Amino acid sequence: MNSFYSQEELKKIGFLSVGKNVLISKKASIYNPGVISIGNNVRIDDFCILSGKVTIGSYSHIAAYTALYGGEVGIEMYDFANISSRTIVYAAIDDFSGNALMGPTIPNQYKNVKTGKVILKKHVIIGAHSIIFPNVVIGEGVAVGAMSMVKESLDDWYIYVGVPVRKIKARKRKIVELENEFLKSMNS
Amino acid sequence: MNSFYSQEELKKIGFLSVGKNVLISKKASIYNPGVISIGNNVRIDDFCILSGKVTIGSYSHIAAYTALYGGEVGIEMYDFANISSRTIVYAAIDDFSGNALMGPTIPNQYKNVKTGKVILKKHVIIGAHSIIFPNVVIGEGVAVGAMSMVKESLDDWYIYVGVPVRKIKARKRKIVELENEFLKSM
Amino acid sequence: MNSFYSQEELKKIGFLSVGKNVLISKKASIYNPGVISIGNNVRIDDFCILSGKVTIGSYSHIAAYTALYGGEVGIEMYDFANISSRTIVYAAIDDFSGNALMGPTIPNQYKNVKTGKVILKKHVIIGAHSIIFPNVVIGEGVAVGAMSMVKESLDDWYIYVGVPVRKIKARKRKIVELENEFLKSM
Ligand SMILES: C[C@H](O)CC(=O)SCCNC(=O)CCNC(=O)[C@H](O)C(C)(C)COP(=O)(O)OP(=O)(O)OC[C@H]1O[C@@H](n2cnc3c(N)ncnc32)[C@H](O)[C@@H]1OP(=O)(O)O
Ligand SMILES: C[C@H](O)CC(=O)SCCNC(=O)CCNC(=O)[C@H](O)C(C)(C)COP(=O)(O)OP(=O)(O)OC[C@H]1O[C@@H](n2cnc3c(N)ncnc32)[C@H](O)[C@@H]1OP(=O)(O)O
Ligand SMILES: C[C@H](O)CC(=O)SCCNC(=O)CCNC(=O)[C@H](O)C(C)(C)COP(=O)(O)OP(=O)(O)OC[C@H]1O[C@@H](n2cnc3c(N)ncnc32)[C@H](O)[C@@H]1OP(=O)(O)O
Ligand SMILES: Cc1cn([C@H]2C[C@H](O)[C@@H](COP(=O)(O)OP(=O)(O)O)O2)c(=O)[nH]c1=O
Ligand SMILES: Cc1cn([C@H]2C[C@H](O)[C@@H](COP(=O)(O)OP(=O)(O)O)O2)c(=O)[nH]c1=O
Ligand SMILES: Cc1cn([C@H]2C[C@H](O)[C@@H](COP(=O)(O)OP(=O)(O)O)O2)c(=O)[nH]c1=O
Ligand SMILES: [Cl-]
Repeated sequence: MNSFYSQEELKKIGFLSVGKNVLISKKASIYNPGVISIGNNVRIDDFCILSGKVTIGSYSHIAAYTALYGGEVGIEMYDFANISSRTIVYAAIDDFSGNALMGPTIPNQYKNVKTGKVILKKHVIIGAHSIIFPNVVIGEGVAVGAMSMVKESLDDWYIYVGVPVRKIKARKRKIVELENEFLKSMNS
Repeated sequence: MNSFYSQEELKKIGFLSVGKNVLISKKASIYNPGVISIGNNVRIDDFCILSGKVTIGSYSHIAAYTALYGGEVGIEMYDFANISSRTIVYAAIDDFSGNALMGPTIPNQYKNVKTGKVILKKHVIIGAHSIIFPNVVIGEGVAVGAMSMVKESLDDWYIYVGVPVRKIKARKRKIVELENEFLKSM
Repeated sequence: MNSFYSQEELKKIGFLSVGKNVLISKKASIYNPGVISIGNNVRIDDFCILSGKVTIGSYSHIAAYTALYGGEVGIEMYDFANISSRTIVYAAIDDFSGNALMGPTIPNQYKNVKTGKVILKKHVIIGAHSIIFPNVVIGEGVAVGAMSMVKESLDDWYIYVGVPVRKIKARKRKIVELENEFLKSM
């Protein structure tokens, strides 16, 4: 079986924009579709939450249980980015230091929210069960491993692991040759 | 949108007690609501599970995917405590040692269940993707970092991290002033 | 309350095979039930996903949020195996090296998918918030701790923790006696 919205159901959601061959589980939660833009060949699985400003490009899988909280500043994924199961991307988070009250039950003047656009560049893969914090640019071709925590931007074409992550090895660039091949074969 | 019960449907759930401005997701699961008590100004998000004896105070967010397994002994949160997404708090867990059988498919006499009330004191924050095991007090103003695991009671006003957690620095107590200031305004 | 199908409805899913005393949440997702078999005395909780080929024996709990992505090669659990909440078992994953494109939006010829059957032998327990990767045999009686990642087969009767896992101590085998004692009683 599958849990995906039909094309009929999709156009009734009211995305700021949505492309072709978009498969979106009826069991995901989509909050504020008015600020959510999605390209072509995108699949979003059961129990995902997309909230606030989120922009997804094309050829991207958001695997089950993944939450994207784009808030006002937004989360943006470029083409060929993918996010494995049970990841959270936060574009805003509370201050844990004890210098501020916390969370949605408390008015803003008492909090100290850190917020900043989160960008996943082309070919980024986030491994399962990871967390990405606000104001983070995940550079082009970065892979982060399973159970990763990323609090700061990550330099392009490396593999990172750990809590918080550290750089462990280069990511190979062959995938860019494969991208160009795949795309060329779609044009001719 | 929003996925929350109206005041009207909340009253119909049959909670032991429920305050005002309580926003519970329709995509949460609530089992045994008659032993669940929720104070005022509480938000419980999609895909949470509250099961068995659970008591939440006021000014508390239980973020999405979080499971509170209160059992008979209970989990209690005090005011201004908050739990980030994908946390589990267990009040009962099976013995992993190899000395017992395990889980809800096996009769009690064969299992060796560790159980004890769990309490999150005032101003506790539990970071995302964390697990709290039974019979523990998360002390007043403690912050536990993301992806951490707690098996013992935690001393007040520290920040802890890791699996299992260790203490890394004091929690600032400015939030106490902020609490007083806020409530006054109220 | 509880969320399970009645045995009446269980029959209308179309599992390859499904035993008695099987409690499957209505809030779990089951994909390709035709290649799923389940034994007796099994409980699968809310927000689980069972996808592709998955064979579960008897006296097993698959706790809330757990996903079992069996693909074509399959995941198999033997009797008395249990999986705690928020675990993922993968029978197929993409190559992260940069030598291949990845995931379901891309044709197979550009990918380099690692696939291989995952087997949890009798008495295996997997701790919460864990990840098991393809082509892994988790040996009889193995316990894996919470928040652990397993990429290789694990030796029988040991306890493993960490990311990726390391062996820490032997598992006690009193359970083998308990199983014998319990089966008699029936
Ligand atoms: C979205 C699309 O649909 C795709 C999918 O969903 S695929 C399904 C999801 N898949 C995953 O999440 C896979 C994640 N894979 C990993 O984490 C892999 O371990 C990895 C690619 C990051 C590294 O693997 P590999 O390159 O084989 O490196 P390996 O030799 O195993 O480990 C190198 C070092 O990192 C450590 N390490 C590896 N993975 C780690 C992790 N996730 N966290 C912490 N440490 C890790 C090892 O301990 C080792 O340290 P040492 O050098 O100090 O001994
Ligand atoms: C519920 C309400 O709605 C609120 C929300 O939901 S907010 C969204 C959820 N937010 C979160 O989960 C944030 C969690 N934050 C963290 O884990 C932060 O890292 C932290 C607050 C624990 C510590 O941050 P900070 O004080 O800036 O410490 P930092 O300098 O990064 O690290 C100190 C040490 O801890 C380590 N560390 C930090 N966080 C860690 C973690 N989560 N696990 C393990 N180690 C950690 C660092 O490696 C460093 O170790 P070293 O001194 O040995 O090098
Ligand atoms: C499905 C059925 O319904 C059953 C259930 O759902 S039960 C609910 C879910 N329960 C769980 O997930 C429980 C998981 N339990 C654990 O992870 C336990 O820590 C454990 C059983 C693996 C080990 O506990 P114990 O044997 O008491 O060992 P302990 O002394 O605490 O730790 C030994 C070493 O391992 C480390 N360690 C323990 N657990 C760890 C873990 N999960 N990850 C990494 N390190 C761990 C300790 O730091 C210590 O390290 P050191 O030797 O370097 O100091
Ligand atoms: C994980 C998942 C699968 N499915 C469906 C559609 C998928 O084609 C099918 C099996 O998917 P999956 O287990 O993701 O395997 P693959 O995509 O590698 O074949 O089940 C859903 O509808 N929603 C989900 O969240
Ligand atoms: C995450 C989440 C949001 N929502 C709704 C109510 C929220 O006001 C809105 C967005 O919430 P959220 O994404 O948490 O951001 P914020 O806390 O800044 O509002 O969508 C739910 O109903 N359930 C949920 O689980
Ligand atoms: C966790 C969970 C519980 N329940 C219901 C049925 C269970 O008998 C009841 C209590 O479950 P739980 O809180 O897991 O504890 P126990 O081991 O005592 O069963 O809640 C569900 O229906 N689905 C779920 O996912
Ligand atoms: Cl989850």
